[PDB]
Amino acid sequence: PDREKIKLLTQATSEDGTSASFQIVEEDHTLGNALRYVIMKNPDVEFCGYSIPHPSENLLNIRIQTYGETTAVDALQKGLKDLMDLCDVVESKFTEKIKSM
Amino acid sequence: PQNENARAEALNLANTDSQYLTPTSGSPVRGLIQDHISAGVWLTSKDSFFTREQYQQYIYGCIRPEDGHTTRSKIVTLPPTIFKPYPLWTGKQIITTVLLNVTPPDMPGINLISKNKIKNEYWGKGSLENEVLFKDGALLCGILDKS
Amino acid sequence: NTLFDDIFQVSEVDPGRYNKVCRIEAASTTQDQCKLTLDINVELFPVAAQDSLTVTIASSLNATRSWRPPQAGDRSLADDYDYVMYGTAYKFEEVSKDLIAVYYSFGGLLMRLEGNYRNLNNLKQENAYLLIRR
Amino acid sequence: EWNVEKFKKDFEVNISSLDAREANFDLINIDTSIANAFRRIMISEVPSVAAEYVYFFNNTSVIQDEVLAHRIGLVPLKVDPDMLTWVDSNLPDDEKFTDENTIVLSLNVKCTRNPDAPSTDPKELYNNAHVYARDLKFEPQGRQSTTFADCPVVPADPDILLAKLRPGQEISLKAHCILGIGGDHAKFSPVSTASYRLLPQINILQPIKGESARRFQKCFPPGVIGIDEGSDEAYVKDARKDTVSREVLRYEEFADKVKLGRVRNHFIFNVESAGAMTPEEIFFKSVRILKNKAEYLKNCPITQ
Amino acid sequence: MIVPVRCFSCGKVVGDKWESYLNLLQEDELDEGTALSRLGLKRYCCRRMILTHVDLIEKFLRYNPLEKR
Ligand SMILES: [Zn+2]
Repeated sequence: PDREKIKLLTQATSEDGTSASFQIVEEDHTLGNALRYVIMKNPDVEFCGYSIPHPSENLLNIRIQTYGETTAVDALQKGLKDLMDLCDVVESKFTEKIKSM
Repeated sequence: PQNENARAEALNLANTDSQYLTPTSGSPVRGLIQDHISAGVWLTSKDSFFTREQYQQYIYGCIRPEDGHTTRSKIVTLPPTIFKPYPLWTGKQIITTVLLNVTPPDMPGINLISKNKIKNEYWGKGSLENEVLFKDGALLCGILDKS
Repeated sequence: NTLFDDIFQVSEVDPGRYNKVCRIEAASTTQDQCKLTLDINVELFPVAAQDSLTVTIASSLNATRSWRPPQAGDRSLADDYDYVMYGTAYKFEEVSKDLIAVYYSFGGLLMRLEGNYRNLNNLKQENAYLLIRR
Repeated sequence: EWNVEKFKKDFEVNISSLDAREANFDLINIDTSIANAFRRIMISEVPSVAAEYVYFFNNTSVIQDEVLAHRIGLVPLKVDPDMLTWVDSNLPDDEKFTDENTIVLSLNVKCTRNPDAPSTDPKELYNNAHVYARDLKFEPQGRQSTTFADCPVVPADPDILLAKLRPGQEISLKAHCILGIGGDHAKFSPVSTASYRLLPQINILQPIKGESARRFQKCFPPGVIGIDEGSDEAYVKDARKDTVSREVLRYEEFADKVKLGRVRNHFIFNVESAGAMTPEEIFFKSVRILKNKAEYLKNCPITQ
Repeated sequence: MIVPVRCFSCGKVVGDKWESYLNLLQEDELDEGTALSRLGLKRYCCRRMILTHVDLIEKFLRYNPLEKR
């Protein structure tokens, strides 16, 4: 499993353990804005946003601050799990309307 | 420079920091120049409102705790200026939040009564938008110019 | 609990080169010397000339840590009024004998209430809710 | 409250025109972030095939080798991908190019003179004077020269002019066509223009009936404003046909009697293909790329 | 020099429409605008591509160091 793709910035991660900043390589607005939108729908997520440190460096930062009973890692895992299901809905509706034509 | 004594000199004497005020008149030679001045007149305008999503984005967009921009190790945020019907933040509140996260927590907020380059007449009837007011590190009146 | 409550008659609604905000000039229907100057977001809560507004100043809503978005089953003082604003008192001015005028700021949206009896209840508090009905 | 099933209830698709090259479809009740994502992928992610390594043996033409090589790369080839595997850059040239990774196109043209009565036409005065894209002969090699039997490699547009010659001049080259993406070079673009336009909204505040209705009708394109009668108000027949010229707002009689906005949820997509894939295939692959991007992050270890 | 392959702005193939454009101006005797429309050039970026093309290659070719006179 490649470890360079997703990294937890411990210098900003809460001792334990709702707030934490994640750094993703080879990513930008494409996943960034889509992922923070889905993470923000979570009733446990207090604060969420994405930030690109600089255009020349291939980095994507996503901050997830939650309320209790859920870690930031869980909120990110839920965000990715929901985006996958969201895409399945888009792919299913598009196939159906192609046939409906 | 190829030695530590020459390094120390270029980092503490000839550096670029300790140079905000020229020794000629003791006036500033550092500040934002064009887009930033035009951006500020629009962002700090009364008409400029922002949703929770928009507001928090503008905060993290310029303040990154990982790059050591914060003084509280957690981005503190002010409550909205409009609660009902929709939660909305004013443009001036972003300026208050930026100071709240970059100034030390141990020290109290800044208190300043300044003026603007833009006269009140331009902002309509009975506006006080020329008077720049900072009370306990909070922009409560006036836009921010080149001034 | 509440600090001020009165019904005001609107005499002016001025945009002043603003597309969403308006400076409201009002007078109390009960007290003669009472006057109001308030900025409201006309986009959400529209105010017309010759209107009856029930303007109310409260300390809180019946120790809080921070504001949270509404979640099913939450009761507040705001549920009784239409338009609610949160702001701070920054200036206390005295106009001649017995009359006192307070200055409030709801994040740039300024308010200037003129009265006399409210000197005790209305105090410079970093937390003051403004609620309006009708 | 937003659910993925609640999105399925409101989300609609409307196909206005679906040609072999361009498709005009609508995406109703979807977010800007999703509509913009598909448009970005249908112009960057979508890859294709085309020359990459032009090996010259002779070029006595006026057109420099670099220029002629660049022109061949720009010529789109009617080659379906998936038939080719991706080339690996680390191993050397003898191992790099295979029958599965590379397609070879040869160009061998020699110009001569012809006897004709003389302004005189170049096709009459000289032989093989104009070099076209159709002159790029497909040469199948290796393990598979039967896979491209019912699929010959021919340029999408054959009449493309590649070079102009005079007797004595000659062009001899071997071009190596490989698989690449549009982000690397434009010579890999699959679709011409993939863009969306928001549905124009015309909020009529006043009835504005009478002769002013006929004046209001001329401010918008012909098939936009429809008038019932002299009265019965002035309605919007097809707000989709509007060009959004704001012509109605530059008139004192209408400047306050009408508002011009949009339907933030409604998107009018227009997708034209370069010729390799159908416009539907390009949109479908765009949705499949966004899903795969979210899927790859789902089954991935969150390091540190 | 010669007609460019694809429109600089969007990327619509323009190289196959040069000789056809002159035929629409000569034989068909049409105006500049209508000729471009029949070729399938509606965007002003694709319109100027062929309309504004000089074709100096025909001037350049008249110098041939490989054929006498
Ligand atoms: Zn073009």
